[PDB]
Amino acid sequence: PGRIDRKIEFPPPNEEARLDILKIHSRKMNLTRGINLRKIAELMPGASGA
Amino acid sequence: PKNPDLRIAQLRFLLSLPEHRGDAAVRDELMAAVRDNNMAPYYEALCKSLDWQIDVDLLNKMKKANEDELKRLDEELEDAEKNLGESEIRDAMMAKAEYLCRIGDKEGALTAFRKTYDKTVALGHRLDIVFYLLRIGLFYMDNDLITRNTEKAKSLIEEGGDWDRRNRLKVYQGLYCVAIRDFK
Amino acid sequence: DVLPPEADSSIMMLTSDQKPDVMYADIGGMDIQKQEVREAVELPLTHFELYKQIGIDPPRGVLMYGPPG
Repeated sequence: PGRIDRKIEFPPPNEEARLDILKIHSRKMNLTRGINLRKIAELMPGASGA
Repeated sequence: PKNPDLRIAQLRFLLSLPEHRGDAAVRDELMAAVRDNNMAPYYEALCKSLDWQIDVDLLNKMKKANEDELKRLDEELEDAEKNLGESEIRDAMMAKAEYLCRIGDKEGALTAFRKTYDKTVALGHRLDIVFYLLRIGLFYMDNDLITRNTEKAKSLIEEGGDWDRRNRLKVYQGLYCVAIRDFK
Repeated sequence: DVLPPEADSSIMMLTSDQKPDVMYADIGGMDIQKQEVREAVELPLTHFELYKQIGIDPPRGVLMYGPPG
């Protein structure tokens, strides 16, 4: 216990966290208006951020 | 914020230039002028308005609330530097200077935006600051300041794709090239 | 003085009696990999502008592997 100062867990993302990973990576894509990214994020049941 | 800010500039046009149509326009703008802490942009509009003889307490209740948001910035700037984040003085009022951009004039905006331009190492806050400078430069028709930061905008989009910052940007020249008589 | 470029190894695949004359119809049953090597090699070679226009960063190099034969 004196060896490691703090351990940090990384969970798989949830529905609120799959949205903004989509939001950041859809920045560099040329999109079309009317997408509803919320419906896209719910199709993936928490795969990862990769 | 600067997001409902363009309808104000349309209603200033709706106030003055239709000469007979200057009654409901001076009411519904004053419906929004003496609320949401606006102080600076309507002194000469009040000169183009009627007397409105008692506006003194109408100003004093608002310049106090201007100072209230300004003094809690004055209470933020020492608690952010004691245990620092990413310069959280600036990082607080890099979102609260756009308030001061709406509330005060450009001078509180321009000395704080060029402050916080050098803070963020990524353009994802920088290029959103540049959209603020474009939008006030349309209100004050800063036709020589928009020529500077548009190139400084466009120089940021090439790294990354930034299509929500490119297709957003194309509307701004699209409104500027129709502001000037350049239809093609 | 400056020079035109030069190498010995290899030269440039002399283009007359150098193609190994195998066509796409010879390779039977490789539908994924025949399609997907197109998108990484010669489709960005010719249609370079769409990758620039959508902004999807075409791949620099490709590593193909597997069991022998």
